Amino acid sequence: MVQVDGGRFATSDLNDLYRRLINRNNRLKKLLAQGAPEIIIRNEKRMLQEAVDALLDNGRRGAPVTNPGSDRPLRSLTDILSGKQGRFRQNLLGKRVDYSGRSVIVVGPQLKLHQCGLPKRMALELFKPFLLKKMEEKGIAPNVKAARRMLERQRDIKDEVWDALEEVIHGKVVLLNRAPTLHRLGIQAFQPVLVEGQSIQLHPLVCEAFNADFDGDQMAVHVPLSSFAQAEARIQMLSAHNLLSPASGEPLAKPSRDIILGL
Amino acid sequence: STSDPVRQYLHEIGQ
Amino acid sequence: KEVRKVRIALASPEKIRSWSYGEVEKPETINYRTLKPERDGLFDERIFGPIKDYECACGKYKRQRFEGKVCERCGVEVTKSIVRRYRMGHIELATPAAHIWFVK
Amino acid sequence: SMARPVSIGEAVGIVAAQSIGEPGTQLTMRTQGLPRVIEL
Amino acid sequence: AEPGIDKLFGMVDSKYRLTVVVAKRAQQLLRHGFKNTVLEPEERPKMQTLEGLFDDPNAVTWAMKELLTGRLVFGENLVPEDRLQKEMERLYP
Amino acid sequence: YTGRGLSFLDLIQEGNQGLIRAVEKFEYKRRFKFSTYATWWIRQAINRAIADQARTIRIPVHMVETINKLSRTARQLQQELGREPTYEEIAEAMGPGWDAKRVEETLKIAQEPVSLETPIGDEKDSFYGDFIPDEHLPSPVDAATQSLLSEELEKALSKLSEREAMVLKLRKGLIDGREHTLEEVGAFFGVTRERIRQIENKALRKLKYHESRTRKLRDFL
Amino acid sequence: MEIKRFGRIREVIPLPPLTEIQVESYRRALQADVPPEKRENVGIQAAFRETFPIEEEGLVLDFLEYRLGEPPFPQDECREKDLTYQAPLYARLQLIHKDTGLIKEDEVFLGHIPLMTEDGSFIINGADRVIVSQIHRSPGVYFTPDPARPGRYIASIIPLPKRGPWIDLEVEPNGVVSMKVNKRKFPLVLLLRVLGYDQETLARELGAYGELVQGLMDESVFAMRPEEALIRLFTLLRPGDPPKRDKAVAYVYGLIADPRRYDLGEAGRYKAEEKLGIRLSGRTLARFEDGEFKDEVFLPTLRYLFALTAGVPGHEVDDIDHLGNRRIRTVGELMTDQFRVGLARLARGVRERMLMGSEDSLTPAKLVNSRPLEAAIREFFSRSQLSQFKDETNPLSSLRHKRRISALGPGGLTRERAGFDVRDVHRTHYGRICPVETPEGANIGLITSLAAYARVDELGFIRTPYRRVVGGVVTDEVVYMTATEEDRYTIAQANTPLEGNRIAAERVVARRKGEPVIVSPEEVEFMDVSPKQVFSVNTNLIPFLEHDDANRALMGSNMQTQAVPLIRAQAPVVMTGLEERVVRDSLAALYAEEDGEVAKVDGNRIVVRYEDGRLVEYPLRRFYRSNQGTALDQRPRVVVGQRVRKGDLLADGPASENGFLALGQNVLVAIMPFDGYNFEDAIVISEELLKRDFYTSIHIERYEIEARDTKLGPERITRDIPHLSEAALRDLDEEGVVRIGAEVKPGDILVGRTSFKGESEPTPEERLLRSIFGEKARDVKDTSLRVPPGEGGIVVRTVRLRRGDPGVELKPGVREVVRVYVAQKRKLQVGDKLANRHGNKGVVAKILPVEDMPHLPDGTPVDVILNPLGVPSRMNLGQILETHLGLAGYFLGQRYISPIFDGAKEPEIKELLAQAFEVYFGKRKGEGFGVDKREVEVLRRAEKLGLVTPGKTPEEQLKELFLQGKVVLYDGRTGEPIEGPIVVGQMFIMKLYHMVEDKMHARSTGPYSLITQQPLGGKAQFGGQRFGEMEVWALEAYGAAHTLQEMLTLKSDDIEGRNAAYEAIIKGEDVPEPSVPESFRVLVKELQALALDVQTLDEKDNPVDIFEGLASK
Amino acid sequence: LLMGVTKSALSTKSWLSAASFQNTTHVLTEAAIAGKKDELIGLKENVILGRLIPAGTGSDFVRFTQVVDQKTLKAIEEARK
DNA sequence: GCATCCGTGAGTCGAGGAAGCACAATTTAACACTTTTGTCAAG
DNA sequence: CTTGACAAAAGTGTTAAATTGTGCTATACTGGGAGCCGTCACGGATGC
Ligand SMILES: [Mg+2]
Ligand SMILES: [Zn+2]
Repeated sequence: MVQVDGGRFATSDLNDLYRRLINRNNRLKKLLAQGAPEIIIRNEKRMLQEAVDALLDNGRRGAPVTNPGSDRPLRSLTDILSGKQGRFRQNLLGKRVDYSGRSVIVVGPQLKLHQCGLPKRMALELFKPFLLKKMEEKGIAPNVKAARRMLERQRDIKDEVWDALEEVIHGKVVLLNRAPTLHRLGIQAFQPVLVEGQSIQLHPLVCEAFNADFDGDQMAVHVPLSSFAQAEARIQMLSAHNLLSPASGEPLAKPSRDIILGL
Repeated sequence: STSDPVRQYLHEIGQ
Repeated sequence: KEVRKVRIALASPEKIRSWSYGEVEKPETINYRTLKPERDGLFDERIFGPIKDYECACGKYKRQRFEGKVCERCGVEVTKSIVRRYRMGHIELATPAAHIWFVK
Repeated sequence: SMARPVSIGEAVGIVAAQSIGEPGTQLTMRTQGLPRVIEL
Repeated sequence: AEPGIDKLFGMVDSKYRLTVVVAKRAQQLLRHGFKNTVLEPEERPKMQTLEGLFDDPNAVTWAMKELLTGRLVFGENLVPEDRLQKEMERLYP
Repeated sequence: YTGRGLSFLDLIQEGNQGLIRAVEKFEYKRRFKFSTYATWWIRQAINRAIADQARTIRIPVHMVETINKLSRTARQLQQELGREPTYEEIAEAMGPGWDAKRVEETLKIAQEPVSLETPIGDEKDSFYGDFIPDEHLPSPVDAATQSLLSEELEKALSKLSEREAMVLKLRKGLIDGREHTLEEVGAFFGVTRERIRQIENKALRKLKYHESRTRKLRDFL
Repeated sequence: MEIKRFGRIREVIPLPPLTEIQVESYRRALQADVPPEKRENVGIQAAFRETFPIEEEGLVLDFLEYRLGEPPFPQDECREKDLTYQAPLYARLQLIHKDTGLIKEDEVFLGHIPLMTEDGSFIINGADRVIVSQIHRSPGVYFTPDPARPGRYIASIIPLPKRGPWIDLEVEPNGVVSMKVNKRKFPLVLLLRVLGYDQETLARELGAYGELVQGLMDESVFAMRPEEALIRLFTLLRPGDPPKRDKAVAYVYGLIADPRRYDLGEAGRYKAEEKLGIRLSGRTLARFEDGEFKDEVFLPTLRYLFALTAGVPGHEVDDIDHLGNRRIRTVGELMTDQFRVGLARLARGVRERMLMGSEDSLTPAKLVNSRPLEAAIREFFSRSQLSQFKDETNPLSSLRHKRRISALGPGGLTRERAGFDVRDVHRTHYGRICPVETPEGANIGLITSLAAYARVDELGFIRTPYRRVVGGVVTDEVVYMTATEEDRYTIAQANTPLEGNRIAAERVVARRKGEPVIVSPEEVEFMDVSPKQVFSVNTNLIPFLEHDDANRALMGSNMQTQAVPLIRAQAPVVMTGLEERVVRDSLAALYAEEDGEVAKVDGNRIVVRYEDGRLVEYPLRRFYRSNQGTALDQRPRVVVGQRVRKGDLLADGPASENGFLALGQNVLVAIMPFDGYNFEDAIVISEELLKRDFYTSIHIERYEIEARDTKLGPERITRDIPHLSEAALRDLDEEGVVRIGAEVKPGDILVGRTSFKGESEPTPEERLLRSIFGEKARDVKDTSLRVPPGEGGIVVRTVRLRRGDPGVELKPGVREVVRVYVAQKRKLQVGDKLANRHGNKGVVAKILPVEDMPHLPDGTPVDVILNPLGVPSRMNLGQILETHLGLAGYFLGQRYISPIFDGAKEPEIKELLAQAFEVYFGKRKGEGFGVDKREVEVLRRAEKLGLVTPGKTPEEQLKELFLQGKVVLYDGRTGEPIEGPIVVGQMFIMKLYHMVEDKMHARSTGPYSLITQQPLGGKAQFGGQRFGEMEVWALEAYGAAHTLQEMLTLKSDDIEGRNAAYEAIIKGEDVPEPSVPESFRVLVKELQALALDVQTLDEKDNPVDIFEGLASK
Repeated sequence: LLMGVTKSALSTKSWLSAASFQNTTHVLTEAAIAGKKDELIGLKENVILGRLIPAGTGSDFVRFTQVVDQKTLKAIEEARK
C-alpha cells in the first residue's frame, strides 16, 4: 500500500481479499458467541468458505469478486502465478534488464561483418559505470561522484569524455536484438563503432538472419558485463562466427538483393 | 440455487 | 551450501503457524490520519517487521547496536526493514475451509 | 552451424525447437500447411 | 572475426571449453594487473590513443593472443585450485 | 443499502446482528409490533457496518458522518447553483467551524486508494504497478557512494592519532552504530567530560586541515 | 504554375460533408435548437419519454420538457484549464399527487452534456476526443441454417444491444419446437399458449406446411389455461422462486413485453416487418394489455421458419455479414444509450426516495438526484473504448479518425474472438466501406473506413448513391440505397462510355448482387456515380491507384495520416482532386463567409469588411500544440485591401498550400541503387534538402509540475534551490520558472521546486562529513523539473494555474500547477522515416553533400535516391507512373490532377514527356551545346539494351529515352555517366511521425519495480529493455550460460548482485558472482501464501535458507 | 505410448518447468500432494532460480577446466615433488 | 459410444502512467518541571 | 588533564483539549437484481 508521487495511495487486490476474509471470520466469531440460530451460522460459514476461495482462486467457482464501483475481478493468488501475465512467464522466464538501450536501425555498408554502428549518446549511458572509472583514471574528474555530476548536464560534457569512451569500449562487444526472436540468430554480438546520430547502423549481410529491413525497424542493445559474458559473446555469439544456418547448415550470411544484382 | 449464494439463502429463510 | 533441489508439499496448520510471526486479527491497514500501520492489522510492524531499518514503531531504538532486540513499549523488532518482504502472518479460521485447488 | 561434429554441452533441444518453429509463419494456412504440422 | 578463431576452435574438443579457458585466463590477467602474461613485450596487445600506443586494456583480447602462442596449459584437475591461487599470488604479488 | 461498499450478503449478516440485538431489548408490554422496534436495530447495524468496513483505509464513524454530510451539502448546492460549488460555498453551507481549507482537507481525507492492478490501454497487458518506482531500497548508485565515502573517511581518520580516531568514531556513531556522549565516551576511557570535548575538537580541526590540503572529501557532501 | 486535369467521368454530385457522420448524428440526439414542442421522439427526448413518468403506484413524477444552456466556458478556455466543453441540462418536471390531484412543477438541473465542436470532436478534461462509430449486427428476425443437421433452420430474434435476451427458435429432431432464452430451452407451445393461442388457430395458420405443425399441437398444455401456462413457464424460466401470478406475470412481462427492458429498436422493428411481412405496433416481442398477453412477432416468426423448412419459393436464409443486416451506431446513438442507462438509475433512486420521507411535502428537486446520470455520461466520454484520444497529427488524421468504423467496443466483438467472416470484405461493402483502408495486424478487418460517398441513414444502414438509368440513357437523378435495396437491380459501372447521356457501349459491365456480368444498355437500371465512391478519403488521395497492389495501397493510405506538417509544405505535383475538399472539410483553414474586403492582415488575426458592412475579426491559431506534439498554426494568405468572394481562402492551416492538402515536399528522385545505402528500403537524400529547409517540422513538448500540501510542509516553486550554483539557475526568473525564449538542454531546470525532507537521522559517515565541513543540513531538498534526456528546445510558453482561479478545479491538496511548453524545429536526419502515397516507406540512412549526388547533364542534382528493388516484389507501379508525370511537370512547370481509375494514361503522359523534352533539350541547343561525349557512350549501351532504335541521331535517341521517363545521369563523384539511362522524376514524399529522436533510449541503472524489484519499462520511465522468453531461448541455444545468468540476476533483480556489480565496475574490478534473484523469493512466498511448503534443498536433501535467516523465527 | 508435445511437456518429471508452461494449478496441485522434488535438470528450472544452465559453458563437461602458464605449473610441481 | 458439459489455450518487442446524537473512553497536545548534555572560561 | 558555572537539550509528569469508540432511537414495514450477447480447438469427465 504505497503513496504515489501525487500523495495518492495505491494498493494491491490481495489486501481487499484479505480484508473480506478477516471481516467474515470476525463476524462469525461474534455470531457464535451470541448463540445465533443455525440458519445465520450456516450463511456465515458459507460466506467464509467463499471468501477463502476468492483469496486463493477468484472466479474459479461462482461469480468473481470485484471491487465495488467497478466490474474488474480482483487479482487472487492463482492469477498472480498463472497466465502470460503471471509470475512465471512475466518475471521469471523473462525480465527487464539494466545496461540496455534501443533505437532505429539504418544500414551501414562500410561496416565489417563483426561491426555495428552504436550512437555515442547511447554508448555513453550504456557504458556509464565504465566511463566514470576511466574519467577518474584520467584527469577529467577527481572522483566517480564528480564524474557523474558532469554527465548529468549535457552542456557540462567535455570533449575528453568522448576520448575516454572510445577507450572504454575498445575490444568489447554488444548484443543486438530484434523482436520477434524466432531463432538464435535474432541476437548477435558486434563490436560497436561510436557514431554521430541517434540510429544504430546494421551490417547488410546480417539483415536476413534478423529478418530486418530499414522501413522503421528497431533493435535493442545489451551490454555483457563480466569477462565470462564478454568471452562468450565474442567467441560464440559474434556475427562473424555464425555464418551457417543451425537449421539446415547452409550459409545464412550471404549476398543479398543489391549485392547479387551487382555481381 | 447451488451456484447462487443469495438464492440459496432466500430459500432457507423462506422455510 | 548450494541449492540442488526444490521440493513442494502440503502445509499443515502447524507448519503454517510456524511460518507466521503473528496473527492478523483486524482488517485495518493503516491509519487514515497518521498513515502508520495499524496494530494487529494487515501491515502491523509487530508482525511483519519495521518500516525503516533499525527503528521501532515507538521510536525508542534507532540504531543497529540494538540489533535483534524487541522494543518493550511497541513490541517491534529492531532489525532491517527488508524482512517485511519475507515475514508472514496468518489468519486463524473460526471453522475449517477447504482449499479450492483440491476441490475444483 | 559450423560443419563439424557437435560439441558436448550444446542445447540441441532449444536449437531444434527454434529451427522447426522459425519458418512456421511461411507455412500456408488459408490437413495442409501449418495446421498439418500442428496436428502431427 | 576474431583473429585466429579457426586455430583456437581446433585446440579444444568442445567450443565451450575454449570460452571457459579464455574467460578464466582473462580473470587471472586482470587480477594480477597483466604482470603474469606469457606474452613478450613486443607481443603485448596495443590500443591507439590520442597520446600514443598503450597496452590494450581488454583482458579477453590478451587471453586469446596468449592461447594462440601455445605457452598456456589447460585441462581438468591440473592442480588444486587453492594451491594454484597461492602460488600465482607469490610469483606475481 | 446495496452499492455502498458492502455486498448484499454482507449487509444481511450485519443486519442479522441488529435483529439479534433487537430481540434482546424488545419489550412486548408496550404493545408495539416487533417490526416497528426491530427496524431501528437492523438499519443501525447495517449502517455501522458500512462505516466500519466499506473502505480499505478505515475512517472513524464520526469522520464518515462528516464526509456524508459534506457530500449532501455539495449535491444540494450543485443542483441549486447549476454548477459544482466551490469550497467557499460548501464551507458556508456546512455551518460554523467550517472554512474552505477544512472542506478541502476533508475531501483529501476521503480519497480511496487506487488498485495496483488497474489496466491501462485497450489491451490488458499494462497496469499501474508497472509505472510506480520503488524508492525505499537504495539504488546501486546510492549504495556505492555510501561505501566510497566510508572508505575515504576511513583513510582520512588514519592521519589522526590512535585515541583521537576512536573519540570521533565513538562520538559520531562510527563504531557501535549509535552516537555516544562525552560522559559515556569518558566512561570507556576514564577521562572527564570537558577533556573529551577539547580532544575531539582538535582532531576535527586536524581533519579540516588535511581536507583543505587534499580536497579529496568535499565532493561527497 | 498551371494545373492540367485528366479524366472523362462527369460526377453529377459533389462529395457530401465529410464529417456529417459525426455532426448530424449528434444534432439529432440533442435537438437543442428545435422547439421543445416540435421535438421528435428521438435522441435524449426519447430517453426522457421512455423512463418517465416515474410512478410509485400515489405519486407520479412526469417529464414535460428539457433544455440546454450555454456552455460555462468557451472551447479555448476548456483546453487551457483542463475542462470539459459542455452545456447544462435542465428538465422541467412536475410532481402530481394522485390522491390529492395537486401538481407542482419546477426545473431541476440534471447535469452537463458534453458539446460537439464544429469539426465534430469533443473536449473532455481539456483533451480532444473522437467517438468512433461502431458496426454491429442489426436487430431483427434472422433465419440461418443449422450446421449440425442439414436441412434444418433456426430463427433468431435479436433486440438492441443490452435491450433484451436473444431468442432462438428451432425444430428439434423430435419435431417439438424449442425456444431458448437465457441459455434455458423449453417448448414454444407453452409460451404460445400463454399468448392466448388455441389449437384451432395454430391449425388454420401454421397447418399448411406439412408435419411441422403436427409437432406444435401437443394438447397436454392446450387445454391448460393461459394463467396456468404462465405459472408453468415461470417455473421453467426460474426454478426455485415461489410461483405466484404477480411474480410470474412480472417476469414474463419484463422479459418480452416491457418497453423499458426489451427494445427491438426502430431499425429492428423495420427489419422484422420487411422480412416477416407484418406491421409491428411497437418494438417488443409481445404486448401486455387488458391483463393479458398478446403475441406480436412469435407467430409470424414461426410461420416463416416453417415455410423456409417446407421450401416455399419466397423464403430464404439471412447472410449475417450482409451489409443490409449490419448497421452503424454513431456518436448520437452511443451517447443516448448511456444517457438512457444513467437516466434509468436516476429513476431508480426517485422511486426509492418517494416511498420514504415527507410523502406529502415532496418536490421534483428533492426527489431527483442527478449524480447517477452524470456518472453514466462522464464514464462514456472518458473510459469508453469508442471514446478515443483524437488523432490530429495533420488535418487528414483527424478527418480519418471521425470516419472510422470499429467492430470492437462495448457491445461488439473481441480482438481475439473475431473469425475470418467478420474480417472479410463482403460484396455489400462496395461503395459503403473502403476495401483497402484497414489496420494491418491483429485488427485487420475489425477497423474500417466509411467510403467517400457513403452516408449512414436514420436507421443506421450505410447507403451509397447510384444514377438512375431509364431506356439506356443515364439521368442525373441520384438515389441513395442500402445493400438490401441494391440487390434488386443491375448496376452499371461509372466508366461505361456515354454519348452525351446515352450508353454508347453495346456490352456493359455491371453487377447483379455483387456478381460482375456483361449486359445490354437496355438491361441497365442504375449507374455508379464515380470510382471514388468505392474508396475512403485516404485511399482517394493516391494517384494512379489502379496500378498499385492493394497490399501496398493499404500502407499508402495509412501513412498519409502520420505525415507531420512542414514549414514549407507543398501540394503534390500529381493530385487526384480531393486535396481541396479535405482542407475545406477539416476546418483547419480559414475562408470568407461572403463577399467582402480584407481590412487588417496580421500574423495573429484577420479583419474582413463584408458587403453588409459588418466587421469580422478572425483570430489565427498560432503555434498550437496538437495531441501528437505537432505544431498547428494558421498563416494568412491575403493582403490588406484585397477583395475576397464568399468561400475564398483567408489563411492556410497545418499542412495546406493555398487551400490544397500539403503533407510533404515535391523532390527530384532517381530510381537506382546507390552504394548499398539504398539497401532494404533505406533512402539516400541530398544535403540540399536540409539547406533550403525541406522536411523541417515544428514540435512542441509540454512539461507539468505541481506544488502540493504535505504533512512535512508545502512544496514551493522557487528560484532558491539548495546546493545549486548560479549557472544552473541562470535562466530561472524570480518566480522560479524558466524564462520564455531560453534554450533548454537535457538536465536543465525548467521549474524550481523544493520539498521538505522527511525526518530521518543521517548516516554516521554523512554526519561526520557535515561536522568536518561545518555545514548544517537543510530542511528542504531539490525536487525541481528538468529536461529529460534526449529532449530540449526553446521555451515558448509557461502556464500557471493557482487554486481559486476562475474555472481551475485543482485536485485537493494541490497548491498550484506549472506547465512549460518547449518548441524545437526538427530537420530531416538519419533514421527519420519517409514515405510516398503508394506504400513505399523507408528511413534516411545517408545524407550526401550536393557534389556527391547524381546530377543531370545540365548540372541539376537529384534530391532523393530510391532503390528499384523495392518495386518488383511490391507491385506498386503507381509510383513509377507518378515519377514519369513528375518529370514532365518539372520541365513544363505545371501540376496535374489525375482521378483514380479515370486519369492520366501512358499515351497522354508520353505526349507530355515529348513537350518536356523540347524545353529540356531545346534549351540546350539554343545555348550552343550539342550532345555530350558521355551521353554518346550511354546511347551506345542503350541500343544494345533494346531501349533505343539503332540508326537514329543522338538527339532522337535521347528523346526515345525521355519518353520512357529515363535520362542520362552523371555520377557526382567520378563525373562519368551511369552506364544505363535512369528513371529520374519528381515525386511527392512525406516525413512521417516516426522519428529516431523520439525513440532512441539507453539505460544503465534507474527505477525498479515495487514487488519484483526489476527495472521499469518505457523510455518515459527511464526503463530497461524486456529480455523475454524468446530472447532467453536464443542465449540458451548459443550456450551463453554466464551471459544468461547476468541478465537474470545481476542486471534485473539480484539486489545484492546489482549493488556489488555497480561498485565493482566503478572501482575497476570484475563483476562478482550473482546470487538468487528476488523474483524467485517472491514466488516462494506466494506459493507459501497458497499453503504450499516449497523448500530448496542441498545435495544431501537438507534445507537451504535462501532468505539469509530473515524469515526463520 | 505416443503423446503430443503438449501432453508430453505437462507430464514431465520437473514440476517447476511444467508449472511455468500451462495448467499451473493442476501441475502444482499434483506436485504438492506427491511431495515432488525438482532435481533442476533442464534449462527452464535453472533459469527460474537464476542458476547457471547445464549447457554451453555451464555444462559439467567443460565447466571445471583450468588454465595455467608454464612458470606457475613448474613451481607447483617443483614446490611439491 | 456418445453426446454434453466444463476447463484451458490461443506470437514478440514498443507506446500509452445516503442519519444524528449522546456520552464514555482513548489519544494527542501543552504546559510544567527536573535531568541530562554541551560548553565554557578558567584552573 | 580537571573544575566549577552556565545554557540549552532533553525527558518526565499532569491536564485538557481533540479525537475515537459505542449504544441507542418503540406506528408498522417480512424472499435480490442484473445479464441480455458473433470462436475454435482440443482433453477429460461423467449422464448414462
Ligand atoms: Mg520493417
Ligand atoms: Zn518501540
